[PDB]
Amino acid sequence: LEVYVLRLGHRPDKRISTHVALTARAFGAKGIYFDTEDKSVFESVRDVVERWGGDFFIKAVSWKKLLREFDGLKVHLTMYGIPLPQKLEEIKRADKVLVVVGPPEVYELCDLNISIGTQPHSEVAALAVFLDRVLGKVFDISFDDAKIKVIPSERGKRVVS
Amino acid sequence: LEVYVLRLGHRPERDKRISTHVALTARAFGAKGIYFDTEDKSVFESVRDVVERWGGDFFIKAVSWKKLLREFDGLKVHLTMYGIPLPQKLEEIKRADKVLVVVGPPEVYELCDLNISIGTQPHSEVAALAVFLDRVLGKVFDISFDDAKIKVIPSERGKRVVS
Repeated sequence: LEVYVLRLGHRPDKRISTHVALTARAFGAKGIYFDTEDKSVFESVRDVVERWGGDFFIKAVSWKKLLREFDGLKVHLTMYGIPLPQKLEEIKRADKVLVVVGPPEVYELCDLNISIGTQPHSEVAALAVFLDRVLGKVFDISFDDAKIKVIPSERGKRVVS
Repeated sequence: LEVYVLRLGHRPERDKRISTHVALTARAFGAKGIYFDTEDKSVFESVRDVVERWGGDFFIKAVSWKKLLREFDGLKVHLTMYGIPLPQKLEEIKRADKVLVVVGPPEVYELCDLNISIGTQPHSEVAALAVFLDRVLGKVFDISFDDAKIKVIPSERGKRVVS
């Protein structure tokens, strides 16, 4: 099961968008699609892939085009949607998932509209929980490519280069 | 298990959106309230507006961060990528009765009882917070306020709301 993120609606939003993309990466996503660059965010994210490893991508595309040709299950994280645990078994059954995080037709074009509780909060939080429950990787993730690794400790900041 | 957040390092010129995200995540996922090492009247009004309308008694208040740590009556948990993976400390955390989780000065690492990582890659303090509260409290899908002026009713394709 491969997961991809669609980031709709960014507007120069520079710090939340990088947060979304680095969350996507940290949590097991293969890459992230944007409905507009913005070269600040693209660089920030490309810097981390280089220092910290792997081949997570980030690229601008036509968001409606992407939603229309993918190619696997399409999921929209929205406060107004169906709680995740109700659809999880069906989401896990997919081979490829496009998860969309923010436009009326997004609700129509996506296969499922899913909520991470029904309170207002963060698309960064919504995504963190989705990918944690869906991929189960955040704790096991590492990259052999990496030039900076963390080794966990009780109260230090231990890094390998 | 009641959980408080302490948000360190907010810069009014910069951090308004993320700090609002952090606070609202604290509330959505079951934390009792959040402390900031500085007001920021503007972020506080956003949060308070949300509590007024969406319900409950989640607070936001400014403190001196050192004083609050030094005199927090419970387990102080600091969320950092340099920390011990939450799975190894999770039962210890859950056994406590009050938890202060710290989201971002080196003395923090010495002042907190535990330093905890949500994975060892750089991501987001909102994401770290989200996953922490979801695993620790397990409340995000069960949380609702009967006293609320506004409530969402989940739908397959729509935006439905009781007011």
